[PDB]
Amino acid sequence: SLPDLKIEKLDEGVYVHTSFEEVNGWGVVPKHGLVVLVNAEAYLIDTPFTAKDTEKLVTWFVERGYKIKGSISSHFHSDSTGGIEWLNSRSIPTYASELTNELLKKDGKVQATNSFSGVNYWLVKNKIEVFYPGPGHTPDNVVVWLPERKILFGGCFIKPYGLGNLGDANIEAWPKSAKLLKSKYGKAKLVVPSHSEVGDASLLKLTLEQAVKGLNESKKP
Ligand SMILES: [Zn+2]
Ligand SMILES: [Zn+2]
Repeated sequence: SLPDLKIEKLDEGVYVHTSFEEVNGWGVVPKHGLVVLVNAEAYLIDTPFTAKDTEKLVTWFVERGYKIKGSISSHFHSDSTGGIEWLNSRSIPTYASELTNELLKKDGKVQATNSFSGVNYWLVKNKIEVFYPGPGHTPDNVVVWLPERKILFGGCFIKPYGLGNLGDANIEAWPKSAKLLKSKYGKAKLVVPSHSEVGDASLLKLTLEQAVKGLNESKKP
């Protein structure tokens, strides 16, 4: 019996949703995403794991008078995408990069209904930006930047104390990608990782340090 979905205000117009999965060897691990409010419209930044929690999340906001306009998933793993099918069934627009949609299909999963490509993509002009730093945690990982509040949702790319699951990682590229991200978002006020506490821009430096070490470990026997 997993802990309940949490929904907590992070800043004006920005909520963190936390859902939970059992990870063998690690206990119950939180997954953080966002909900971003633009006027009367809400956007899910990552879905919870399940259709059920995705519904709870949508219903919490719709009951309060917001209209769910879209979700964007930061990478293909289930902790970002598990609710896509349910959203698609409710005709709620779902977004992922072209590469994320490829890796969803390869993994045997339901795709987002809308895709995009390129280093920079506006989900909502001047409000919600998607940036591709390069491969790291996965080949497709993107981050989401909220310019007005200087909030960066780093997803499973931001890994200040350890890299986590390396199964789908590109460890050769992660340090370059992390250097690029650090160079680009140094004025972030809040940096939101998937699997640890909210911090500030220092999480970009710590992620780079972890990526560098990870690549070194990979070259041992
Ligand atoms: Zn992942
Ligand atoms: Zn993850």
